[PDB]
Formats: sequence, C-alpha cells, structure tokens
Amino acid sequence: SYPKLTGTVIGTQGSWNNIGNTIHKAFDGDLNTFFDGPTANGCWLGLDFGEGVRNVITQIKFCPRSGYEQRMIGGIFQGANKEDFSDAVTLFTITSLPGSGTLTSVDVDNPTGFRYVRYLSPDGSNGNIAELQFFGTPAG
Ligand SMILES: OC[C@H]1O[C@@H](O[C@H]2[C@@H](OC[C@H]3O[C@@H](O[C@H]4[C@H](O)[C@@H](O)[C@H](O)O[C@@H]4CO)[C@H](O)[C@@H](O)[C@@H]3O[C@@H]3O[C@H](CO)[C@@H](O)[C@H](O)[C@H]3O)OC[C@@H](O)[C@@H]2O)[C@H](O)[C@@H](O)[C@H]1O
Ligand SMILES: [Ca+2]
Repeated sequence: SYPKLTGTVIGTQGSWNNIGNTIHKAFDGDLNTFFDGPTANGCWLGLDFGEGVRNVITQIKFCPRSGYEQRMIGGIFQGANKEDFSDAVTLFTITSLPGSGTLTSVDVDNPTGFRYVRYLSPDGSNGNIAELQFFGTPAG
C-alpha cells in the first residue's frame, strides 16, 4: 500500500451546460460529485505531478458517476512524460461495469516513472466519473 499521489489537475476545460461539474469534481473526495464534460466525446482528466517529478504508479482507484456507471466502460488510464500523451502507455482498461458509490481499486504493474497520468473517457460518456485517485512512489 503506497501513498495517494497529488499534483496539478489537468484535462478537458468546462462542463456540461456550464453547470460547473468540471474535472475538479473528480478530485474532491466526495463520491457524490462528478465530472460532467461539455461534450459527449473526447473528455479526459488527470494530473501533472510537476516538472522533474516522476512517480511509479502501483494502484488506481475510481468511482463512477452514480446512475451513469456504464459511461466508464471502455475508459482507459494512461501514464506519460509528455503533456500531449503522445508517448503514453495504457495502465488499465475498464472492461466491466464499475460498482456504484465506491472506489474500485486496480493494481498497476509498470515500472516506468511518469510525470503525467490521466483517465481517457470513451465516446458517449461526457467523461463521467465521480472520483479518481492514483497511488505509487517516486521513481528511483
Ligand atoms: O448528454 C450529456 C448529458 O446526459 C444526461 O443524461 C441523459 C442520457 O442518459 C443516458 C444514461 O441514462 C441512465 O439513466 C438515468 C436517466 O437517463 C435519467 O433521466 C435519470 O434521472 O437517472 C437515470 C439513472 O439513475 C442510464 O443508466 C445510463 O446507462 C445511460 O447512459 C448511457 O448508457 C448506454 C448503455 O445503456 C451507453 O451506450 C451510453 O454511452 C451512455 O450514455 O440520455 C437519456 C437522458 O434522459 C439523460 O438526461 C446527463 O444527465 C447529463 O448530466 C449529461 O451528461
Ligand atoms: Ca467527486
């Protein structure tokens, strides 16, 4: 069990109908609040750990938006060292319906240190996710 990682929130700007459910809702510790993106497709969110910081990721936890759990199926989590994710590797792919109102935990087995991590949502999802957490350790 490694510590929860912190960083600068990055990702799709804005929110559905300008209501205010931005990417920041996925990092607030409340499983009742969620990111609702401004478009059906293309939405993503994640962390920049900072210039010169690289973490090895050992675990990811996520909670779907209540009532919209199907919108996570096919979503993937990536690590990268470029902010445009052109060097990204997939750390986990969501293949079954995540349980409602809880954090699903998945192990990651990849020794690479990453400056950036993200959740990349599937078409038709508006990026819907309630909470997103990364765990791991500074790269040696
Ligand atoms: O367009 C973005 C916009 O979507 C808004 O939701 C609309 C959308 O809902 C689809 C979604 O509905 C679930 O159920 C909702 C119901 O639609 C609501 O009216 C009601 O109040 O709550 C229930 C749940 O308690 C389904 O359970 C979801 O699975 C479903 O999502 C889709 O699932 C299919 C597979 O079944 C998948 O292929 C799609 O990709 C996925 O989208 O459409 C119906 C409208 O009534 C909804 O308004 C959403 O509320 C809003 O925040 C914004 O995200
Ligand atoms: Ca939340």
